[PDB]
Amino acid sequence: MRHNTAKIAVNIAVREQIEAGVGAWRLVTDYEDQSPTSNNQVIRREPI
Amino acid sequence: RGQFDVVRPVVRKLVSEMRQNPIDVLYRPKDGARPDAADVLMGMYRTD
Repeated sequence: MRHNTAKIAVNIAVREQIEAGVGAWRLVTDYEDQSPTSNNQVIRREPI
Repeated sequence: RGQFDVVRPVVRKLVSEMRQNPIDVLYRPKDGARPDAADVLMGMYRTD
């Protein structure tokens, strides 16, 4: 979550919650070595 | 043709506030990495 896609997701969800009454985000699965983990598979928070 | 042109003191005021409070590169370290990697990257960012 070091990448901005996680922090942008919080800022989108709070705006739509007040404004439209709805909002959401996804958790996605991918292969990432730029963010190192055990066996280099990570999950990230992608906004809707 | 005459104009008050009231948009400008509002725009120019907010411009002054963001310049005196700048947002620039810093680097704080991530998990799984050395804590002194911050000044390594900034060392060559500040010079160029």
